[PDB]
Amino acid sequence: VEKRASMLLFECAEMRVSDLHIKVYDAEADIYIRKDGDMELLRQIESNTAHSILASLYNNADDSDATYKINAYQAARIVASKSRLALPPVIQAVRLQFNPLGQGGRYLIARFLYTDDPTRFGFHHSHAESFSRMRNLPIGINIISGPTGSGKSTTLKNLLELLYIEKKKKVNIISIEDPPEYEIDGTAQLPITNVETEAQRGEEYRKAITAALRSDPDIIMPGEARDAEVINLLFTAAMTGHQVWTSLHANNALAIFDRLKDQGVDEFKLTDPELITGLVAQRLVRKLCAQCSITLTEYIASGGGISDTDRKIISGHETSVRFPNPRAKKCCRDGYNGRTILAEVIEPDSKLLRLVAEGKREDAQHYWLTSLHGMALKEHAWLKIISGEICVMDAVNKISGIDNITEERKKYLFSRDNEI
Amino acid sequence: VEKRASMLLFECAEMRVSDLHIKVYDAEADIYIRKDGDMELLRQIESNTAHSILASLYNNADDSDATYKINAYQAARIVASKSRLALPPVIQAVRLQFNPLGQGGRYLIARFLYTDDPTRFGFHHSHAESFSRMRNLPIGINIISGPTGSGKSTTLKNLLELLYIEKKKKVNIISIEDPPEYEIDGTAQLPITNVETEAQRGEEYRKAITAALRSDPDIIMPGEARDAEVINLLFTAAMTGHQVWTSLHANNALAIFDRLKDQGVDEFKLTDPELITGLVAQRLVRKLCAQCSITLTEYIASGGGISDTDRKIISGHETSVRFPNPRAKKCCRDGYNGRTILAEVIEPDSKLLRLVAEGKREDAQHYWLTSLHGMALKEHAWLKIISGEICVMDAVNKISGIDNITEERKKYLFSRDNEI
Ligand SMILES: Nc1ncnc2c1ncn2[C@@H]1O[C@H](COP(=O)(O)OP(=O)(O)O)[C@@H](O)[C@H]1O
Ligand SMILES: Nc1ncnc2c1ncn2[C@@H]1O[C@H](COP(=O)(O)OP(=O)(O)O)[C@@H](O)[C@H]1O
Ligand SMILES: [Mg+2]
Ligand SMILES: [Mg+2]
Ligand SMILES: [Zn+2]
Ligand SMILES: [Zn+2]
Repeated sequence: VEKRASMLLFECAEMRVSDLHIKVYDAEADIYIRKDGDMELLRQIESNTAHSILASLYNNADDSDATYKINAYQAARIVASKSRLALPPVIQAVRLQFNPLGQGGRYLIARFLYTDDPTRFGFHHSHAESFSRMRNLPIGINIISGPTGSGKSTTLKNLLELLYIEKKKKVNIISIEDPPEYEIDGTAQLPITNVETEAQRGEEYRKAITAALRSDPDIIMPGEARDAEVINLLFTAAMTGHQVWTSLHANNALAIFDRLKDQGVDEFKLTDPELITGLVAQRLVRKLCAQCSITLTEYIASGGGISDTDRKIISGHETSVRFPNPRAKKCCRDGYNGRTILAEVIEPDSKLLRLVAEGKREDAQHYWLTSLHGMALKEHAWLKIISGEICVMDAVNKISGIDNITEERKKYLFSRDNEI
Repeated sequence: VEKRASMLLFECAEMRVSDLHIKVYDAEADIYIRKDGDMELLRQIESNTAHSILASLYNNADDSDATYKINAYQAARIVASKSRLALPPVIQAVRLQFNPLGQGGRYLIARFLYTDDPTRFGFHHSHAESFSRMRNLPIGINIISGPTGSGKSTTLKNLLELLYIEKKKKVNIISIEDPPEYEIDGTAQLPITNVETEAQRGEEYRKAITAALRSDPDIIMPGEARDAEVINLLFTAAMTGHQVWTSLHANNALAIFDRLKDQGVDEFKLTDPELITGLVAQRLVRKLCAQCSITLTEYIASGGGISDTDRKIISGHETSVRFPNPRAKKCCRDGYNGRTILAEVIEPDSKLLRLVAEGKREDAQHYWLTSLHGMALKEHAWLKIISGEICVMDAVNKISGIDNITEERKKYLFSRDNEI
């Protein structure tokens, strides 16, 4: 049934969910949507209809042949206005993955791609100053780290839009992205055209990187650093006299070096402070509605209670924190509004990189937090909890270790933010 | 349309731009030129005409077959008086790169090659004395480092012209260059003739290097050190009893060793101070017009303002600095005249190389700046800012870290230059 798939994709585009999960059991099938990170239950339908939608989704993709069969792992992709019937204009590509599930069941996951105040998107002012400092530098490599849900592409787009204006259009910027999802002024995104099979995608990505290096690159923005060859090419370009802005998957701002050593980057490449200009780690959390703004007493009287760690976090400022209001008001659909970025930005020095390269993780963290006046993800999350922008539960679900901050550090951060 | 291409190349030769960029969108195409490093907007035309010029440029190259197709990365080269119709005599070769850009768009970059007081080309007198000292030495390897825009080939040409006169024509000099772009007296440039495909160019370069080594080389000037095999051959020739002058791509004068270790040079080759005779890092900046010479007060009254870091740099000498005059006077076309070299020259010792090999970057830099009386790029840029030759904005765009110089170092440099 193509009509059911059309309405399902229309609903997914209208509510702007990220990924769509369909689990088909022997009796009934469940539909889940990943909207703003959290997963919600959309609908529950019969198994035969869901099997029909899954077959229609697989048959309409660009992976024709290797027909739809149960108990098989199958990957596919649907391109808008290119793959048979048309798609909503907000969606460019849908990546489909089919997994077996039990006996007589299926598991489909569709990852949608969307076409889609400039100074701060929830950043701290220290992060903005650090961003300006790294934008002023003409030579170096910058790595943006975080999960797939965080706003890395938007951050890079905004940084390059600011940098193009700041340079008075006297510099050339070249970006390499396999999907040209975000339009950036004066950047000339280079797509990957002859992708062919999935195994040949990396070779064409390397070819695009080398072609961009044979150009006048100056500033380079690859979409993602995935394998060792692309990272080696980027590090070679960084020691040549080019500026590189890249995205990486990592758990921490200081854990970027672990990923680079996993890929194969040598120690003398990571030792230079002039090369590795900046490291950014990002997470996205939900912003509480500023109009409802119920307090801790109202949340306790309504129902529910906080745990011991949440109480320990709250204990510094009781009345300053706010909690979500599930009253279904007209101002907020669910009370969670949009989303904010919690981030940490590090500008390395010689001593910090020497401490990192020697394996002294605790010493390097102490040097960054004390001598360099740094701020981690947990401290920014605690500050946003105290300010009342976000809830404690979402922060402790996204970031761990908020309760481990000492009282002296909390007082120092509060005094530093109140003085400025 | 071949006529439009002919006038475009005539304009590019007449204004002597370095590279030419053409970006073709769905509606209109933009033409950019890289003149004196900065990029300027030449013209805006329609998409069909620009596509016609791009097709005519690709078809007239030496890469016939593999016809001009959209969404494909294509490399080509045009040789003057050899590739079908003739070219201006000032241009030898034009390297063409074609990249996809969006849907129904293209991106062409053409890199022109040109045919093209002897003691200083903007150098400091310490750099001239160091150059004389390295020219007097009969055995060693010298590496010139910098970006592709800096004047490395001209510096090597001038150094070899001075050295041939200083040696009273009692020595043999052999140079290896793939383009024989610069004519040097008594040097006998060896070109690469049977280049065939682009992948076979390195093998013929190695063959030319080995043929030059089978000659009486004495002093050798390869065009560029690109791969590990050529660098290994040059290091083998340096330990044999030959003098090597080479060009390398690097970010810093002391960062040459990082590139050499990346290529595969062992530690005992880099430890010897008698082998690595000198290291030079070069940048090119724009020279302010000496006739207009407006001050800081005139620049402030005309419009615009300097930032906090620029004010911190200026604060030592307010009236000594000068700013560009955009009055469109008859003496200067744009107020930026020609270009000057900001460079750093290091003559290594045993202790400095031992500190570099042990990974002590800060200790090696301190030893070079204090014990060896060295001068970095930032200090030379600051001295040229104070003298009034160049503007602070161009220097801070080209070189970072000018504001990090301490007041004691600034006073020491000013007193040292005023005493001599
Ligand atoms: N303040 C915000 N900052 C970043 N992203 C936001 C923000 N608010 C909403 N979003 C949404 O987060 C989503 C994910 O960001 P994205 O640019 O796609 O990064 P990534 O490529 O790593 O997934 C975006 O679609 C964006 O619309
Ligand atoms: N004082 C100067 N020193 C060096 N180059 C200069 C100077 N003034 C103008 N130029 C120009 O800089 C351009 C680049 O120098 P070049 O010899 O080509 O080095 P490279 O081979 O690394 O590009 C030259 O074409 C030269 O005409
Ligand atoms: Mg992304
Ligand atoms: Mg050269
Ligand atoms: Zn509300
Ligand atoms: Zn003038």
